[PDB]
Amino acid sequence: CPLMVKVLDAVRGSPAINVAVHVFRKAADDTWEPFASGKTSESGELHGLTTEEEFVEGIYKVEIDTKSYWKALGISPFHEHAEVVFTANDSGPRRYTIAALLSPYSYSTTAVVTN
Amino acid sequence: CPLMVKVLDAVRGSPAINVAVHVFRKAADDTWEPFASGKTSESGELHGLTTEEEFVEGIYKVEIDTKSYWKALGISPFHEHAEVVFTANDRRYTIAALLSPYSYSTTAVVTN
Amino acid sequence: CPLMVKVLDAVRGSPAINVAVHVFRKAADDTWEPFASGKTSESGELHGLTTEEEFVEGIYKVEIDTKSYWKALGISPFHEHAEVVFTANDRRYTIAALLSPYSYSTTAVVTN
Amino acid sequence: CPLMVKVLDAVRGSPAINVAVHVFRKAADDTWEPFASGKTSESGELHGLTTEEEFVEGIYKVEIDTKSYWKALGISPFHEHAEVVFTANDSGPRRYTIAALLSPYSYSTTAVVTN
Ligand SMILES: O=C(O)CCON=C1c2ccccc2-c2ccccc21
Ligand SMILES: O=C(O)CCON=C1c2ccccc2-c2ccccc21
Repeated sequence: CPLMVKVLDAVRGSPAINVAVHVFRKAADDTWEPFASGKTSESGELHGLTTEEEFVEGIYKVEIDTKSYWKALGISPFHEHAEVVFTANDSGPRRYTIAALLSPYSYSTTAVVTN
Repeated sequence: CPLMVKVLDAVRGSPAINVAVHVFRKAADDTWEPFASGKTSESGELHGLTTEEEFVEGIYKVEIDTKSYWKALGISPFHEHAEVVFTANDRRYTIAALLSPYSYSTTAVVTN
Repeated sequence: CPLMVKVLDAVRGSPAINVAVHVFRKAADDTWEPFASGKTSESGELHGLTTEEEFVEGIYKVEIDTKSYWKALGISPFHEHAEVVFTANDRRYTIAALLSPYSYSTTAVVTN
Repeated sequence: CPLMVKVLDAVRGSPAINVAVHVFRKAADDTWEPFASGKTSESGELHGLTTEEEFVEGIYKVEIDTKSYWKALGISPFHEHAEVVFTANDSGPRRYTIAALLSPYSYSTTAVVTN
């Protein structure tokens, strides 16, 4: 699995479950084409977005729908979503984990990239 | 000054200086219209982006050119940039970003 | 003002006000001697902890009473406190802390 | 495994490997008794510190030896170590993961607690 997303909730100290994630790839004409989407599981993970074959070099945007997450918990958060944008596979295939840690007015995101 | 940006460098423990920041407002057609831009000062801050008159309710995007920052330091970064997207609803907004090569955090400090 | 503390609340997007902070210096016997303390202001800051004369090289601990902060808000936190331990080596040190109930980050901004 | 530690390196975007971790428990006489120790693996994880039986209620300190980590990489970091202090198991047994994300002048730590 070359692209995985892991999301944690900093208020509850738990996985962030049922978080919607939309992945896009920057096209030849410079716009963002839909690439993959899904929702985090009970462990706050999202696997199976793509395949090695499909996940070619390019600029990708991983959009994490943080607002919908907080709103469903009664919280009115600051951000609309958390967007993570990166060049992938430009030195050959790598495995990427995009981790996000969420609070209503703050988030962090870290990439763990392995070869 | 209704909107301020503060950027920090977590490798060096310092303000991130000369970091380009572009702000956009979302238009009725769902595109991002350029709104404000500048480069962070010696204190890692960018003030004077707007005025209260100009900064009406709406969805804004603040794009922080983190890639160029790291490149200038000779360090290979992960992200193309850091994007911060939020609705301005009617005080003073401080968007802060703490930068590392493969990680960043962003926090909104909203005050009167 | 060689040592400043800044505390932020990541749930509310605000300075963390009235947060008690205790600073200690490590003594020759490896114990922590009380050094400075105060409570954060309305801007989440604590200034005037020391002077340059007093703030000699050595290992310091800054303890931030995060548990009491959350309790006062009716929120159940994880940590007993946030501890920040570092060697002062000879400028101006700003210890910043971003607080959430089950998470915190701390950053040193060291400048001239 | 009721207590696990996971450490990531924010400069390299990788697990933080061979990080020394020392765990202490606050004693009856108010001092910190050694409780467990170990080092993170190639995945940046440390399992097997304790057992359910041994990990009774108490105040614990997880000390992460961040300085030694950075120094071994040629970096002179700000902090001596990252200390995480918490009451454990005071509402019955829980599983705790103490995650730390490291940069030379900054770190964050998050607890994920499951029942
Ligand atoms: O600061 C950020 O955004 C990153 C902070 O996330 N911490 C991460 C974390 C926390 C608890 C349990 C597992 C993981 C994990 C696994 C793989 C990759 C990253 C992380
Ligand atoms: O980790 C994050 O995203 C938050 C970390 O930022 N720390 C902040 C910080 C650090 C040093 C000096 C001044 C400030 C500041 C001012 C206004 C608002 C936020 C912050």
